[PDB]
Amino acid sequence: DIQMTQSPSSLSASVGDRVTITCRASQSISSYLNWYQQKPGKAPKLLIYAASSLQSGVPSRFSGSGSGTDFTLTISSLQPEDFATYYCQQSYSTLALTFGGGTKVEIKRTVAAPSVFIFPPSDEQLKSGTASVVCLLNNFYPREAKVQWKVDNALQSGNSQESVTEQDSKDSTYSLSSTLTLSKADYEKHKVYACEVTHQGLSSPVTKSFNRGEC
Amino acid sequence: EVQLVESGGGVVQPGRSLRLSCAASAFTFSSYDMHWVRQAPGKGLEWVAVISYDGSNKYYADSVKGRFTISRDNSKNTLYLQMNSLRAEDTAVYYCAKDGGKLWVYYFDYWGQGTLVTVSSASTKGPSVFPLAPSSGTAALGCLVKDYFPEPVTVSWNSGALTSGVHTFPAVLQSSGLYSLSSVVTVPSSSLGTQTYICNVNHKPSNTKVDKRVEPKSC
Amino acid sequence: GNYNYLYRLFRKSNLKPFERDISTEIYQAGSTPCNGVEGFNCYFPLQSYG
Repeated sequence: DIQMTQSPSSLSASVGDRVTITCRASQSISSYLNWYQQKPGKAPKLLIYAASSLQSGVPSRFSGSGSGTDFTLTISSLQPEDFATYYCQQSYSTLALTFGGGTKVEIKRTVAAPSVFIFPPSDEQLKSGTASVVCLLNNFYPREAKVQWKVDNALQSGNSQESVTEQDSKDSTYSLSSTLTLSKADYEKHKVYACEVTHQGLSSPVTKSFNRGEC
Repeated sequence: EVQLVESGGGVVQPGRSLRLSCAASAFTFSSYDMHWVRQAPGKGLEWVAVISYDGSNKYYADSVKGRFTISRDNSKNTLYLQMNSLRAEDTAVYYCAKDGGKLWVYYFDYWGQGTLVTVSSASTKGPSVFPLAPSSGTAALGCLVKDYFPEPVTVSWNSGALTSGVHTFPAVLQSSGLYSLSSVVTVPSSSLGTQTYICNVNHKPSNTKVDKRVEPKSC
Repeated sequence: GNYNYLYRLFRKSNLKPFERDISTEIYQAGSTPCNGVEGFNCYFPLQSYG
């Protein structure tokens, strides 16, 4: 099958910048590469077809180019309404249509240092049997922030799951909530629970830790 | 001016059957090939099916070939998508799109709002609301709406009075098959002892309304 | 001293553009609820100019 690699995975740019997105195909497609736009939640909207055709009713600032495997979508001047997710789809294989990975365009700003908060499981939840430790990173940019869980100085991987909100409309900062979920028996088996955060805006990793049953 | 309205989506158990209907308006439905495209929650686009203008040719993606069916009634200007033997992978929002036919190949001109279809083997359950108290430069508290199904659940603070500083994170489908959601709000550390913070959670599918008080931890 | 000229001193939120507010509810300056009575952290929203 044909796989479409769309780069960059996510770029940061300001309004008026000349944005460029690349799309590569595993095999050769003559001119059958199309570009679609999709806002968060809203439905996709066609932008470019045949890789060199502007869809009717679309701003002229969008321009597609390239042939074969490598294709490029260029916006001469970015606009506030242009921050969305762009997909590239190859049409050469008509009955095996595939879409690109996507390149979300975020609003460029200054680096924001995350605020780290650690919440232990509630006694009400412990009554049920489960225990969840909540690590909240608030008001940081860019979204690339490594969150690690430590139990008795032992790394934990796969025991939790993260959730990142969209870029904020006010300060364009991100929020992440990591929920380390486990059973009651595994909760009393260990004492120290810590959340380490590494972010571009942090000179060194920041660790928020607590001992079980000490307040 | 072209309109496509999707209907028939809902919650169904695995292995069951469902019938989605797309209503076309403000263009010649019978003179264009229709496309069905599904997007899973949080995933990208996935071409599913195509039907010819005359309803004589039907094509499906390999993921659903021999499992779904696409038909169309030109008299009623309707497009029917029968999904038999549904699996959990089918949980997604489906959209009907017009071809356009300006090229020798398939391109997508217009997209409808789509309809959601959820495939799960769990019955409707009432949400469990738990507090998340703050401690001692502002403070942040919240509520946890855990073990609920299906989506969505509406969460408000102080019966909607508390608006600024409230963040409701998207629900996560935990391994148990239910949904877990967390709502938080940041308030000054000064007004934290006497102020009453109550989160109101309503789950219409389960018809469950719960008002949970949030107060600082005492130790 | 003319005290016929007044002005609102407290309000839970900023007025929307061209918004006219004349409510005389006891403003909840402290977070302790005020049940229509003034006193500790329960002040009258309008103050009179001197």
